[PDB]
Amino acid sequence: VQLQESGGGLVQAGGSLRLSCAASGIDVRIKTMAWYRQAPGKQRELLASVLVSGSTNYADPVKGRFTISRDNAKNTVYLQMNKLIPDDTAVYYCNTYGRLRRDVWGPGTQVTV
Amino acid sequence: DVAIVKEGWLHKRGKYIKTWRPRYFLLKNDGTFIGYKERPQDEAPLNNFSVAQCQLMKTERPRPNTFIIRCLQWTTVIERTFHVETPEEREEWTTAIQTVADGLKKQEEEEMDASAEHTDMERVTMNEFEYLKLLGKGTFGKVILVKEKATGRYYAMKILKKEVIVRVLQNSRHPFLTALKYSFQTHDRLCFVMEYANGGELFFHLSRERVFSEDRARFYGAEIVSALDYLHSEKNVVYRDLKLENLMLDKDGHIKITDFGLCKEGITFCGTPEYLAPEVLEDNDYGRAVDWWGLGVVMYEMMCGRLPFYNQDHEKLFELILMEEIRFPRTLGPEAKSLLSGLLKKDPKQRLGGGSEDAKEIMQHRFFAGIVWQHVYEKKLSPPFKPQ
Ligand SMILES: *Cc1ccc(CC(=O)NCc2ccc(-n3c(-c4cccnc4N)nc4ccc(-c5ccccc5)nc43)cc2)c(F)c1O
Ligand SMILES: [Cl-]
Ligand SMILES: [Zn+2]
Repeated sequence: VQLQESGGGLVQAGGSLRLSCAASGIDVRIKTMAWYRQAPGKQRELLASVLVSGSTNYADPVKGRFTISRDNAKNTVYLQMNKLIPDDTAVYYCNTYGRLRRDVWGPGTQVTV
Repeated sequence: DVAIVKEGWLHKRGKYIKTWRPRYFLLKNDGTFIGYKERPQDEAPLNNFSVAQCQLMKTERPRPNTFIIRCLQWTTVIERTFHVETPEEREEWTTAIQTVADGLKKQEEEEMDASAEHTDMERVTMNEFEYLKLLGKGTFGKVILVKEKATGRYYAMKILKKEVIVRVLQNSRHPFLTALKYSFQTHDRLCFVMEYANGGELFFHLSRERVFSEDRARFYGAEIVSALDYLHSEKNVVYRDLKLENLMLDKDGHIKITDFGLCKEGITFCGTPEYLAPEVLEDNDYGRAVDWWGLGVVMYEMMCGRLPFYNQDHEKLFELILMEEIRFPRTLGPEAKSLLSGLLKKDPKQRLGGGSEDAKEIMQHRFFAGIVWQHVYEKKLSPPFKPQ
């Protein structure tokens, strides 16, 4: 089993990027999914979460600019990233609660603005 | 419904007497693994019997074909040791236990994974504490009195070998139990930082005062009953360790039951022998009623100034506990005698608190008449003694 992030790269500020998290061996329908990011010197930050109900929440630095969505069909979560500022540069991770509390992470995907 | 997954005879290692006794064990899908003196024919399960989150060891000492279930229960590592006739039997058993425990982790994680409500978010180290006193050692850890450097406050720190296992939000909401303040891990240790009351050891207060009046013992006994009621009915846990040495007072004079114990099985017993219930001594099947026996021994000691059963020879002590009727000082009153005789019934099934009503039986006993149990729980009873 495993979560795998993709869709990162280099991009100019105020641009956009959509990150995806392909869940292979897990079922994103049955679990709260969240996105995270971590910058070279800092700790890992919760960004966004989507409840199984579809309800979303966001942390302040990104509210308005990013949107997290779950595609039950493709068993994948997405982070649409809009109007990117330099302080967004980081490696981005998606995760479930269970893996989160066990410090199990996918490879992550690097976003450089 | 809870179904039986596997059942059969096993030799159970004894802690106090016979060493190896045959018992009929049931492994159920709720995680309970419980032994009986004979095949039962048919109370709510106790988490003390759960195999959830166990680790399973095979071993050939001190007996070929033995296996161990090791579990962390709150802050204490316990080990249950068993032996079967053939290595094949043992593989059936360890396999069944693992399969049950695996299925419990799986359904749980799936449920939490589904119910996480933006709790999908991502405090201390050894260096923040000054060592002051060794409080105890056990097989897999030690307990020490520490001073928190930044605050000057005193805590007990339980330090366990991390490898034998591989929480602060799970704390019980009861005033007279020991609360966990921090939990953290180092590279090779797991440490629990728990409150340490500074009103003194009740063992020491009782020694100095010789005896407590019936009214003073009624106050302490009520606070204890309130705490055990909470453990039994909110946590589905038996304490098993009630002794005078495990009672402390806070600065106001209220009771604190301590959580400083570690199992010593594997490098002098675990339980202090004079407090052990008959069914624990005999490794008979036990339940919530073992705590009421402990309450009986501790209140006998407070009101009479001595133990109900004692002998320096622990095999003669065990026989007193199992066989001899209790005698009372001539000056004890009949309500106290009634309570103590009831708590110290040798048969758990006849013991006060041993029925389905559990602590309610004791709270309704005439020795406690007039106690407002809601006020006990809220620390609204005024303590008869304020420590210095
Ligand atoms: C030979 C043997 C057998 C068992 C044990 C373990 C043991 O007896 N430990 C004593 C003990 C039991 C329960 C708790 N406990 C507390 C608590 C009690 C008193 C004061 N403060 C606190 N906090 N709170 C608990 C919550 C949950 C559990 C628990 C969870 C899962 C399974 C069982 C229990 N226990 C709690 C504290 C100490 C032995 F040590 C030996 O030697
Ligand atoms: Cl205190
Ligand atoms: Zn022990």
